[PDB]
Amino acid sequence: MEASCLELALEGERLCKSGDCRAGVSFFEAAVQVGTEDLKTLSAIYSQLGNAYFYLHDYAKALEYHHHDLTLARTIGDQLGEAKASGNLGNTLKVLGNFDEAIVCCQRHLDISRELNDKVGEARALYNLGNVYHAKGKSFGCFPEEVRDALQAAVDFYEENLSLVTALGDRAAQGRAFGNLGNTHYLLGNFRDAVIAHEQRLLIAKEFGDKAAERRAYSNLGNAYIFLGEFETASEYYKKTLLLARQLKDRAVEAQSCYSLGNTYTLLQDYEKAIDYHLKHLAIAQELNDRIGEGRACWSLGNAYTALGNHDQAMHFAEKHLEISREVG
Amino acid sequence: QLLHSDHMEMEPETMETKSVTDYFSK
Repeated sequence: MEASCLELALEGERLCKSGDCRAGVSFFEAAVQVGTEDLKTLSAIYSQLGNAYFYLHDYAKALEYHHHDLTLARTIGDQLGEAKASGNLGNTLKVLGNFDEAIVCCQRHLDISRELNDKVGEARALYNLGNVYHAKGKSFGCFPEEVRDALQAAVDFYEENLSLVTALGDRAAQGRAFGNLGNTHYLLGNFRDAVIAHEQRLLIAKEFGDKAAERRAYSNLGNAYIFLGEFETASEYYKKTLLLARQLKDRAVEAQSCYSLGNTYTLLQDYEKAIDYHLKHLAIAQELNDRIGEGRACWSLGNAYTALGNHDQAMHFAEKHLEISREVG
Repeated sequence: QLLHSDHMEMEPETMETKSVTDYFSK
């Protein structure tokens, strides 16, 4: 062996931290191959490999490695390690759609954190439980009681998280709680409360110079103001989102903000502006081969052109809408 | 008249992390 288990694992850690989980996995898998009798080290390798696979969207392997970690953490009596493995299992189960199992795992992380008087772990588990319940609520077709109950549970967990990270003075974590809390209120139809939460999210984003969080807050504020009937205000927030979005490598962000602006201007009965924004979304949806998006663009454009009496363009987009609609039949 | 999109911007998610650099922990 030219490198030891520990040496290989350390390189994997660094590669993953650097954003190259693919390369990191190779080093962790090399480390597991070499092996070690140090069970704490082995559990750390499994945990890191589980997270790397999670980030590479191999959720089955993520689950396998987080389970291997859980097994070892229990056998050596590493309570913190068991809590972490359980939280990781929960978050993996969440993405797989196994929400009720995710709840148990994430609650286990919470329970052990409390047993250990680990408030940082406790807070993180509360955030995770809010996230599981939020996604659970959406899985039931977001007004059905199963949706309302899960989303309300999400509010409760996010509020408990926010209290604890306020006690811990973790301002960036407060910002994250506010964002997810706001979007949960939004789904529940509590639009004023969504505005209150996203306003805090935005203030916190600005305190940190966090341009991504700022952009998210603008987008979510726009969304909430649409449902409050405040279309002009929504347009102002969506324009602020778009100013940032148009600079991003991920073109979907600009596309969505343009679609939203298109709809806002339709609601304001400014059909010329609506068309401008909808044409931008159409171009990007085509670039990204998003046929559902392209179809929705053609519908929105046809509606707007019709309102202006531009039947030549409206009918161009009717044809394309019909074509795409059959394709996505 | 309108087809509203289902997009909203959720916050970053976490995982719990371990490191072999915790070798000397009790």
